[PDB]
Amino acid sequence: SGNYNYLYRLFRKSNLKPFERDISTEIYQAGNKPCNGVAGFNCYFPLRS
Amino acid sequence: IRGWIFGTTLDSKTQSLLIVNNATNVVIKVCEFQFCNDPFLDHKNNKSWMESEFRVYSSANNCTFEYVSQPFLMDLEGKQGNFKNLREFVFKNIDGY
Repeated sequence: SGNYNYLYRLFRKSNLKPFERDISTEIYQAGNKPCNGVAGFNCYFPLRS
Repeated sequence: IRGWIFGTTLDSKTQSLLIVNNATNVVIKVCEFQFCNDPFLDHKNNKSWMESEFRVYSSANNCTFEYVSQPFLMDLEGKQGNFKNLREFVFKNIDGY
């Protein structure tokens, strides 16, 4: 069933600079009713695998 | 002066750079630190001997290596007044370095 350590940041607001990592999670929305909840719809959660 | 804080949010979420300078040493360190602590400092002229200081860091985390080496600050003897040294620093970032 996989080792599940395939965490990729999916999308974020800023395109990364060279040799730069982000140890962070996000509640990226693209903008409508600014939301920080864990719900998938319109409060999309990055770091899939 | 003692050290400079570099970071994006000044929290322990990311690795934030700190500098700590001893009287005969310097410590340059990047790691995750949430909030620097300031020791008790209300003393002007009664305590001529300066001690009971340092211990300003925060809780440890996944830390990189430090750069303990000889300090860069040099002091000349102030003779006949108006004899002090101006220190200049430049910090920048090209390709992460």
